[PDB]
Amino acid sequence: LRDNIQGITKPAIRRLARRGGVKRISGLIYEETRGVLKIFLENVIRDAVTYTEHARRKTVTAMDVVYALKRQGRTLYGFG
Amino acid sequence: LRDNIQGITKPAIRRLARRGGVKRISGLIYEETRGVLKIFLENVIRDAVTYTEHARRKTVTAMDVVYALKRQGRTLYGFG
Amino acid sequence: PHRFRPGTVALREIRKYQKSTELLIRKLPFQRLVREIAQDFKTDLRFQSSAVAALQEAAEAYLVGLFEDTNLCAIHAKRVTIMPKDIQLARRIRGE
Amino acid sequence: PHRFRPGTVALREIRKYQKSTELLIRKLPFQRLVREIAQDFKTDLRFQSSAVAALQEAAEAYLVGLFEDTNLCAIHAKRVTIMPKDIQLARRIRGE
Amino acid sequence: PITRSSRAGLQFPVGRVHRLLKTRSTAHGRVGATAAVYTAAILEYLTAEVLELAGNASKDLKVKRISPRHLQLAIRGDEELDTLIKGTIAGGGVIPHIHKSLI
Amino acid sequence: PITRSSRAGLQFPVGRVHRLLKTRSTAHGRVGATAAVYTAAILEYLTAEVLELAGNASKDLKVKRISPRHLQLAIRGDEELDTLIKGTIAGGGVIPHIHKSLI
Amino acid sequence: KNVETYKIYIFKVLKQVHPDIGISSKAMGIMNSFINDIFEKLAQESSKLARYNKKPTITSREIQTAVRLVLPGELAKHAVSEGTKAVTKFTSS
Amino acid sequence: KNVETYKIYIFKVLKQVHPDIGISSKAMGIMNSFINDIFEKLAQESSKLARYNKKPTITSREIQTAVRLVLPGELAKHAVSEGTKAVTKFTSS
DNA sequence: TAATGCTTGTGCCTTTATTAAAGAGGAAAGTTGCGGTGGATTAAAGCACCATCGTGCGGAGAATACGATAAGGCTCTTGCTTCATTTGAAGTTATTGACAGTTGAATCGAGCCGCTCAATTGGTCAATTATGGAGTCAATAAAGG
DNA sequence: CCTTTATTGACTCCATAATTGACCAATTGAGCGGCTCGATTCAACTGTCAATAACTTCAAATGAAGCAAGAGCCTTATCGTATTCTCCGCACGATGGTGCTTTAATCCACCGCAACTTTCCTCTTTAATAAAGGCACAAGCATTA
Repeated sequence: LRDNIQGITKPAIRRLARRGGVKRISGLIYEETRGVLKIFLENVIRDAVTYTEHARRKTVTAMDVVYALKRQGRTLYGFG
Repeated sequence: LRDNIQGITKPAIRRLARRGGVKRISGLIYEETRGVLKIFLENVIRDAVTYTEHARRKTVTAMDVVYALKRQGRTLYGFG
Repeated sequence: PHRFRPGTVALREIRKYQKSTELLIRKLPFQRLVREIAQDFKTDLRFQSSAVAALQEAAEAYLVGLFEDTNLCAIHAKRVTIMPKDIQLARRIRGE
Repeated sequence: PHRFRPGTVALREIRKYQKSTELLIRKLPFQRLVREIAQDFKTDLRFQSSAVAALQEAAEAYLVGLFEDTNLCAIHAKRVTIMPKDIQLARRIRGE
Repeated sequence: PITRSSRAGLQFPVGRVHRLLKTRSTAHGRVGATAAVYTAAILEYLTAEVLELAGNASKDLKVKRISPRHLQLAIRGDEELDTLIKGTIAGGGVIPHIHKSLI
Repeated sequence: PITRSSRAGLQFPVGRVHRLLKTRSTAHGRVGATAAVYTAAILEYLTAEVLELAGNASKDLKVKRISPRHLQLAIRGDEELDTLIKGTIAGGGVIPHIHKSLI
Repeated sequence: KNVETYKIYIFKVLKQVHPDIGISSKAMGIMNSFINDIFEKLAQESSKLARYNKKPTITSREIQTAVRLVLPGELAKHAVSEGTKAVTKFTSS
Repeated sequence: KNVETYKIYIFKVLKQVHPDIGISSKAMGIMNSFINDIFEKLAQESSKLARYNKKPTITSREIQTAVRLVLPGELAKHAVSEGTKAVTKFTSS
């Protein structure tokens, strides 16, 4: 798979900023947000895949994601 | 004891800011820094005194301070 | 015809999206991006639906918090427009 | 006589105090402040000397880091003077 | 056979909490019954606090059920609970707040 | 009597690390010898990395002893070690850095 | 296999506090996760306290100290009061 | 009583790396504290991994996973390589 | 003020989907009894912690002259918002096929536990070497010209 | 560019204190044996994940017009800075008094283990009611006048 980071469309980033209270948005903010989201997903997915590989599995479960989020101080409630 | 927060003199705060790379310092920065330091010391000392009271002691040891700092994500090296 | 002055519709969406709890990013593009990122760590990986849902919830929560901090930084600089420098400052102070 | 332009001596102390490793706050006033703060939690508390030394080291490290973040915030607002609003912004982004 | 929860006047299970504490002890650790009673008491107290705030939030919205939105509102509306519960609530959203300078 | 550290080709004590891991185990946990060997290996590797960087920093300053200042310089000069070691070093100071706009 | 949770006890507490207000399944799961997190934090703090003082037994004193360390301010005070009351009632019965 | 530390082994490692460079007492104490912190982190991660997978025994696989989770990037890669080499040498003896 | 488009709050029927209520049975908590470890108690020594005294000098407090930084205002121009049109791809539904997760049994590899030996590690002592202090010189930068 | 002056690195020598090397004990790691248990392997099978196809219609892409927000610049005034003088209290050295911390021995008290019972909690099933949808309505707001 390639260039899937562009699937996070500009309207989606605008909606996320609107939920965050942002009134005006610059043009480069979309690319900056895509890069930041890519970094965050890289970290979380790396930890989740490590957890999955330890369990000798090929399928990433919600438990692995929850543990990966908890490791980085980003605890999530609503998935176990 | 009273007015002991004033013992953190303006030259000391200026030296701390100089070590932090600050070139120009406002006049209210000293009072703001005294308040922030008082809050930080309140938190750390509260945790340290809790640790000391658990050990049924009257003297606060360096171990209690180290554990209190570690609890708040402020780990200190050089005291055990 | 009829036009709203700039900043009014934006305030309307600020009010609308803060009241809601829905997900803002489309599910399929986010799933494809997650699979693309994960294929770098291990080939032939499979994902539970709940795993991708949790990833999306966490990612959007993180992005909303980062945008709140970015708006704080932008207001600090006497501006209403958020800029990449604001995001960089917010992430630097956060320790990222 | 001879006068240095403002900002020169300040830069000299920035260079001097960054190279050193000594403590910047006087020991006795800090000890008195620590005892005064601790007396609010437990009456008749005694302090081991190493405990006060560790408290001073941690407090000065925290203050130096906070001043670095404050300087970042001040530079963001196109200023060289740090202000209480900069400290407040830095502490808000840090989550304090 | 009277349960320990009823003996302690609690709704949370003292026996299950004791078993969990025993399985979570390290290197031949021992757990007293009073420790389990204490743990159950704080767990039930925190549950009661969060549920009371969430129920008040639900009543303010004229609904008869608690949802993640109500939990988010209750937790972010209380300073102590906001400090204690730093985790993300799925489907909770954010508290409606717009800065003065943007209006 | 051959030591396990010599068998594993290590300088850190494999037996002491195994004993510490056993005392840190929870609820009838078990620790293998290979686990202790692995732990000792990573501890020795991290020690070697930090000490090599600190020795290079000391040599750059034309001194023959490692001080907390040299440890601070070595740790903050390496991205991986800076990420790993977030603790405060007493007597370490700060890395000399002045922003461009303040000059 | 059976997965043990706190849903029944959360429901009892809710019926004590709000008799006419129900709870959704997602909210109940979130509450269960929150209680699990709090219990994990208390257990970790109690184990650390036991290790520091070389005391292998975890008692109500360790739990009280862990509550004071973990819970903030007035919340910690009220939690300690509730725990003390519960322990006194348990011992007197 | 005797307080056990890592000073002897840190000194051996220093002599292997820098034969002519010494270390101060403060720096040695800081290094010992850093080693203790790393060991505590690895032990905590290994215990969490053992609890998650319901496997009571902690083996080299748990330590490898904990190293991958805790140590960052190339540092984790080199640490894993060193640990695997040490385990292979130990088993071959 | 004021009309007027306009978006959002608000009321009513659907229905549906999401929660409340019950049954078996199995999993686990309570009970009783006992052994043995651990926590509370008490006494003693030592050291460390606090309070006192003298002093004396380096750092802090305060005032002065002032320069340069921050804030305010004005302009302009360009970058971002809002609206309208087309489209193309996400969402829904129905289907399927196989991969992989999970559970259950045997069993063999391996870690715990006891006890003894002895070799490594830790505390203490004498010193020698690297580090800092003090002082003068030279190289560097800064400020007015 | 220059010259004069304040600052700091460097060079030297000497004090010194801080690390290094040696010696006794004590402590715990290794060795060897026995035993139980848990991690690995195999396999069945079912849960669900990925891939497919068709339809739809809603949100995304793009462009046009235009407005207002950000950046640059100029001014000013006030407020932090550098310097000098006085003083004051921190730091160092010496001392003593005691309290409180740590250790050791004793003892009792309470918690883990084991087996049995009984009863409470947890999937599965069925009904029910609260809320999101859909549709229409009212009104506070924004916009130009």
